Amino acid sequence: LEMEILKQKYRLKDLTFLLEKQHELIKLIIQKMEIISET
Amino acid sequence: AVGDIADVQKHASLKRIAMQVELHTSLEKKLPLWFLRKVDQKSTIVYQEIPNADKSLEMEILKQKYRLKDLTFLLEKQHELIKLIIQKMEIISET
Amino acid sequence: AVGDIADVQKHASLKRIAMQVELHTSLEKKLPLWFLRKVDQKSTIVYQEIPNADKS
Amino acid sequence: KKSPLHFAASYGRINTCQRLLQDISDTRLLNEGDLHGMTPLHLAAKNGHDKVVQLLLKKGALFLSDHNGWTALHHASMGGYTQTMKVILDTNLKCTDRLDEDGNTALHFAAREGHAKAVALLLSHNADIVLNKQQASFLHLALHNKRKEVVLTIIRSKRWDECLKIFSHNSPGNKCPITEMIEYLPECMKVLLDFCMLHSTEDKSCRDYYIEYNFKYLYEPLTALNAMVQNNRIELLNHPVCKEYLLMKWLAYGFR
Repeated sequence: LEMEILKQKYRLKDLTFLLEKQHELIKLIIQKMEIISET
Repeated sequence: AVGDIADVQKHASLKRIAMQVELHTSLEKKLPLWFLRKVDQKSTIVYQEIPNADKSLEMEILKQKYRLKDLTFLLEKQHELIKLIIQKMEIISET
Repeated sequence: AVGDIADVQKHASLKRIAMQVELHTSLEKKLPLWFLRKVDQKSTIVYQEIPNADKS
Repeated sequence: KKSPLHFAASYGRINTCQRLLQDISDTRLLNEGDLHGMTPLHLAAKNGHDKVVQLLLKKGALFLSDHNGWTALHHASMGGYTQTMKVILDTNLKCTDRLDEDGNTALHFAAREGHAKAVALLLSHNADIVLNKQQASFLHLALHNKRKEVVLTIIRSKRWDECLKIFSHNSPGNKCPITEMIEYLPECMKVLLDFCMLHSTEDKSCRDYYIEYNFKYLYEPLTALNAMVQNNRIELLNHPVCKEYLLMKWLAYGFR
């Protein structure tokens, strides 16, 4: 029943592949954002 | 008898190998340094051992955990960063 | 025999220490209060025990 | 009008806040609220805005108001913010502790969700320790949420090791629930007690005691140790430095 856990783990790496790209993408939000006003 | 013998065999291998290493360390220290290399090849030509069944699999989990803390280091900064989205946002119109 | 003895030794330590604590609590209650501290140092000068293998 | 200010200084839109708020109204509505009643001063603290809550305290005022009585600094001690909780508190130490509706104070919330630093700075500014309601102390409410980190930062420094306050019936205090409901916390508390005063060999080390309750009260006497056995935790009990010795010497008369 160790496998059960080995089943969870791959999923969680899929989750960080699906989170890091979001992080990238959000900095990419600010790099094209129109902050004026107000700074 | 059964309880303790079972307990020794549960992690038997270490008891044995710790026997040989202990013996060689307490032999190494007494014998004079000049009688070292030789004897020592520091290499060897190559031309019922130890059981698979004993294992530790808690570590597997200890491997997962660090990763998940890395994930919250990689999520909290995002949260910070998003409030920092709104603090420079141009909401007009419309409020 | 083996099944139950194995079962007792599986968490043996508690059975024992619970023996000594039980005994001291049921000794503490009967003996008169004035015969307390002394005897009690509330400190001690310092000048085959319990197994690692059992775990949760 | 005027509604936006509530929003803007909730999320901390600093320039819109400053240019809208300086008119000057004389802050009749500054000092306004809508259900659930709340003030900008609070909404700044809820979502963490040191900048705006500072500016708003430069203009100042009201400096407190409360619809479910929480005040702002509770909303600060809600999450683990710090700079806010620094400057807000530093403006006045008189307008800092409020016990209602059902008794709580900044320390009590701050030892829930909140991180440890908040608490470290509250002790660094002599926040109330003693006030108790309901029945159970902030430390109680901390451990019943099973938080390691705070109840580890508190014990090193400073103003109590493990404080007094107790009774009844629920929930019994105070160490024995430590041992029932977060084990190994003693371990750290424990090793902090003893000496090994002299270092390596030929050393005689004293062992002070927290354990004794100490009464009289003839109170489930020996008590805490017993509450270790029941229940259950034992890889504190086995801990060498203390318990083993206690029971050993105790076993001297016990022997007799």
